[PDB]
Amino acid sequence: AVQQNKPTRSKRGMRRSHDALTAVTSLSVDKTSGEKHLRHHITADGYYRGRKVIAK
Amino acid sequence: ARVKRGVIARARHKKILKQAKGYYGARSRVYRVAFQAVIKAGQYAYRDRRQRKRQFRQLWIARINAAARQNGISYSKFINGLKKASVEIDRKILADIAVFDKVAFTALVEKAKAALA
Amino acid sequence: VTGSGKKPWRQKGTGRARSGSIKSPIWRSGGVTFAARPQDHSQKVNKKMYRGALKSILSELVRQDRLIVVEKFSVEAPKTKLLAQKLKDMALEDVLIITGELDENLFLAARNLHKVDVRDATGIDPVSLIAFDKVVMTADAVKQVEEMLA
Amino acid sequence: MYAVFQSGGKQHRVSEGQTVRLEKLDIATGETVEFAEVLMIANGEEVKIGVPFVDGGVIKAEVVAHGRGEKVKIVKFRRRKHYRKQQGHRQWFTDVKITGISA
Amino acid sequence: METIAKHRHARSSAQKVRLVADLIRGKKVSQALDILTYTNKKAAVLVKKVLESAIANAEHNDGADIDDLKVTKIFVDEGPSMKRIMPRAKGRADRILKRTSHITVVVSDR
Amino acid sequence: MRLNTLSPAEGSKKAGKRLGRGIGSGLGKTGGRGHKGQKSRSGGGVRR
Amino acid sequence: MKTFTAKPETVKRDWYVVDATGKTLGRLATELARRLRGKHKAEYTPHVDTGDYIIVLNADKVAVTGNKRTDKVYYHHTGHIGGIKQATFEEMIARRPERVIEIAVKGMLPKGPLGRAMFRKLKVYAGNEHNHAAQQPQVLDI
Amino acid sequence: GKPRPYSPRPTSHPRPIRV
RNA sequence: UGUAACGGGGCUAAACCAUGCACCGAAGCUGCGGCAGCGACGCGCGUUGUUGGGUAGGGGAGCGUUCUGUAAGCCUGCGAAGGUGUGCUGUGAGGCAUGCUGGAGGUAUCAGAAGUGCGAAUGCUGACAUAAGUAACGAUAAAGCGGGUGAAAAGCCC
RNA sequence: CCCGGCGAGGGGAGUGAAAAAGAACCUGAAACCGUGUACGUACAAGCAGUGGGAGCACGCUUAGGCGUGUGACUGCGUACC
Ligand SMILES: *[C@H]1O[C@H](CO)[C@H](O)[C@H](O)[C@H]1NC(C)=O
Ligand SMILES: [Mg+2]
Ligand SMILES: [Mg+2]
Ligand SMILES: [Mg+2]
Ligand SMILES: [Mg+2]
Ligand SMILES: [Mg+2]
Ligand SMILES: [Mg+2]
Ligand SMILES: [Mg+2]
Ligand SMILES: [Mg+2]
Ligand SMILES: [Mg+2]
Ligand SMILES: [Mg+2]
Ligand SMILES: [Mg+2]
Ligand SMILES: [Mg+2]
Ligand SMILES: [Mg+2]
Ligand SMILES: [Mg+2]
Ligand SMILES: [Mg+2]
Ligand SMILES: [Mg+2]
Ligand SMILES: [Mg+2]
Ligand SMILES: [Mg+2]
Ligand SMILES: [Mg+2]
Ligand SMILES: [Mg+2]
Ligand SMILES: [Mg+2]
Ligand SMILES: [Mg+2]
Ligand SMILES: [Mg+2]
Ligand SMILES: [Mg+2]
Ligand SMILES: [Mg+2]
Ligand SMILES: [Mg+2]
Ligand SMILES: [Mg+2]
Ligand SMILES: [Mg+2]
Ligand SMILES: [Mg+2]
Ligand SMILES: [Mg+2]
Ligand SMILES: [Mg+2]
Ligand SMILES: [Mg+2]
Ligand SMILES: [Mg+2]
Ligand SMILES: [Mg+2]
Ligand SMILES: [Mg+2]
Ligand SMILES: [Mg+2]
Repeated sequence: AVQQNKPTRSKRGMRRSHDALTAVTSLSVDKTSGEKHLRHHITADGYYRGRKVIAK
Repeated sequence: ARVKRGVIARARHKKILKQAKGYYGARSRVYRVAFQAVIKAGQYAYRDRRQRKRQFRQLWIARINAAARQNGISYSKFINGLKKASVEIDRKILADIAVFDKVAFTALVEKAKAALA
Repeated sequence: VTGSGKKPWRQKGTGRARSGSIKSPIWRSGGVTFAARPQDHSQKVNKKMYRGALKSILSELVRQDRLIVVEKFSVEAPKTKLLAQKLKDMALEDVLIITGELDENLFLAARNLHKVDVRDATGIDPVSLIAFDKVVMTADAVKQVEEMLA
Repeated sequence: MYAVFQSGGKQHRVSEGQTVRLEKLDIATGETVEFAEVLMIANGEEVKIGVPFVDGGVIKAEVVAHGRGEKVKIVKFRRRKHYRKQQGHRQWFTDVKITGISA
Repeated sequence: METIAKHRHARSSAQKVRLVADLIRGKKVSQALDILTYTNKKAAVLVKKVLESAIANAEHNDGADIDDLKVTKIFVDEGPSMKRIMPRAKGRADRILKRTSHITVVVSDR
Repeated sequence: MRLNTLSPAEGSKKAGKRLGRGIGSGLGKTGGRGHKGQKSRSGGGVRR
Repeated sequence: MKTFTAKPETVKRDWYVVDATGKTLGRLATELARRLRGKHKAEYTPHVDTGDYIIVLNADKVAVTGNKRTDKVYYHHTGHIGGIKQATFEEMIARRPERVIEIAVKGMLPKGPLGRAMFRKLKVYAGNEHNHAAQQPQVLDI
Repeated sequence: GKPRPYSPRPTSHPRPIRV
């Protein structure tokens, strides 16, 4: 089964109306280190909710 | 004696494409489609020059019929009465008066009514 | 066109337009449909028609003051400066000088000059008569031309 | 006050000062034309319904310009019949400014 | 002061990169960098370098305070595609397009 | 009488028929050959 | 000049109230359609709604001639196979009296966006009471 | 431009014979 | 398949028969402007009549393109060709001017000669679309973790 | 010199008449794909035009109509070979 007519750029873009990516609503700030991180994730420097969970 | 067609061919296609501005999709971008559309636009324009004359008269007659009826006479009887009185204003002008000068239009109606009487 | 007579692909089944030669003119690198051959563009001009045309041209030249009939036209040495001086003195820049005895010195002196051509009375051609602005003719040449054309 | 006069096969409801475009007239630019057959004149309650022309009604106008109208393209095309014809057209016109209208 | 950085011939189809680009369009450079940081896309990596390069250019060449910079214009143009051959069943070949992209990020105070 | 003033007598030079060059020409498409048949074929035609 | 065309931003529509009691269905619907479309106004433009707001009262008492009260059938399909549904005039009046008038007028209005807009100006009430007194409808004999 | 076509390859289904 | 044997709404006339008088209604006819073909008539034009839907096809008259002479002329770094806008202009194929781009060619006129006009040929070559960010990523023998290196490690090293 | 992986790519600087002549280099069309701006578009049925036509934006030499762009609504209209 294939198209009988080429779809238009309009239809192509209409289908892609739902393809838009969404960015994180907001980044959380560590109380101790002050770094930003995804909520519920350790900071890049290994701090979670004010505690150095992993070293270096 | 070899002739290259690029420069001339380009101009012809540009001409048709320029006449196809505003057209949807391929109709305004692709020559094969733009060409067909430009031709059909011309066929429609030719046919519609005559239709413009038909539609406006239709509009004029309806406006006259509305205005006349408000004055207590139908369109068929008003035109008949106008001819008996020998008035020769065209339907275009009658319609214009019917919208802009109702006092004058009422005068034409009374004259038409007297001619019938 | 260089290539083989092999059919590029089978006649049926491929889904492509039928082909028979890679040298087809509908194909890039294919042969020219009506390729040119060496041609001879010479036309036949009836002797009378040719001579008649010459007489018409000569007549216009006279009517238009484009024929300077002089008895003698010559230069001392085959030097361009000499003929250039003579032509400015005569007040002619573009001229076709016809002489009865094409002078060798005159042939050499006018060779470099491009608006000046020196020909004998037997070398006149129709286009040269019409092309050059003036047609200086020596007394000898005029008689020769009249006698030749008769 | 306005007036209706038939010019160039068509009628026109005009008021003094209104420039009108009529079918081409053989009248020089500076010249002035008079349309005698005034179909109707109206001054409020005053309404002169010419039957067919308002007696003594005359519209005085000065020619203001003679020119060709917008180019119209006439395209004729018979489909599948190897027939297609093209033609242009620029209708000639005459603009007239109403100098005056006389009851 | 519109400083511009461009990653030309960036391996990645424009369609994919355009997804990420739409996110940071009109966003302060700082907010943009964060959004790029936590976007799980290869294009996010590509865009971030161009965005960072643009910020660096504004400061080094145009002495623009980074705090004021914002992503004024960001757009992805299709680049030259690399033509490849992918074998298929029954001896049939299917050309493959390796689509590149040109990423242009523009930063300015206004 | 100059090389850019000589002209042919009226009627001496008639332009040839160029076939297959559009509807306007009048010899476009079929080029006067009509529709199908042996005569319309290239190299077609019965012997004398 | 160019023929005047009614302008929707300036058109002045008026409110009327009609009583359907005794009025023959079709003959009444035609007048509504004309007035809804603006065909009674010299400013009528076929592409602008110049009509007027018309309120109909006592839609349940509209009259019909012959044996239409029982024989006239209003058919509709629901878009489901075997979905043809038929309601007679008497049935329609009892169940949905206003629909009897609305269908007639809607069938007599232009078909398309503007026709739908013209239909929105018809307020059909099955009884002798309406709630548009603020609009002050002017009694209109039909 | 289009590439040179392939020679007959194995076919998935028999052509229907209409007769 | 759905009313589905007035196009519909609706109609007791908004049906039908008769009589009559209005009106609507076409690219028909007339009015107004313009163009062309043909025939008369006068003096080259004017005046008058009339004609102008077209396939195959016949007849006539043109536009434009490259090339030769005219042209060791003319135009052109004070911006050629080409590109791309804009305005004007002819009944058409067109033409002319001009902004920008371009960076060195172009070419009046009247003649001459053609590889002289493309949308189709399942045409040929190249480029780019569509399906679509879809199917799939090639044996279902299988991976997990620590450390290392690194800009980055599920895949590399240990 | 700066960002970048002692990357790719780029921003400066400099050369040049010119760097949108930077080597993927003369000119740089079209298909095709984007960013920005103006107008329209989420009660609306079909060759997507044409004939009418409101509103809105813009630039104009009365404060004026005009020009340009868009085109709600509406008549007619089933591509080409
Ligand atoms: C493939 O097609 C051929 C004809 O081209 C035969 O019909 C053959 O039987 C087909 N293959 C199969 C598996 O039936
Ligand atoms: Mg099909
Ligand atoms: Mg998706
Ligand atoms: Mg050449
Ligand atoms: Mg365009
Ligand atoms: Mg060759
Ligand atoms: Mg001989
Ligand atoms: Mg194999
Ligand atoms: Mg023919
Ligand atoms: Mg054929
Ligand atoms: Mg046959
Ligand atoms: Mg035959
Ligand atoms: Mg043969
Ligand atoms: Mg309709
Ligand atoms: Mg192809
Ligand atoms: Mg049934
Ligand atoms: Mg008519
Ligand atoms: Mg006629
Ligand atoms: Mg004819
Ligand atoms: Mg150079
Ligand atoms: Mg020449
Ligand atoms: Mg050819
Ligand atoms: Mg064709
Ligand atoms: Mg493809
Ligand atoms: Mg799918
Ligand atoms: Mg799926
Ligand atoms: Mg999958
Ligand atoms: Mg590991
Ligand atoms: Mg593995
Ligand atoms: Mg291991
Ligand atoms: Mg570099
Ligand atoms: Mg280049
Ligand atoms: Mg382009
Ligand atoms: Mg609804
Ligand atoms: Mg809406
Ligand atoms: Mg639809
Ligand atoms: Mg329709």
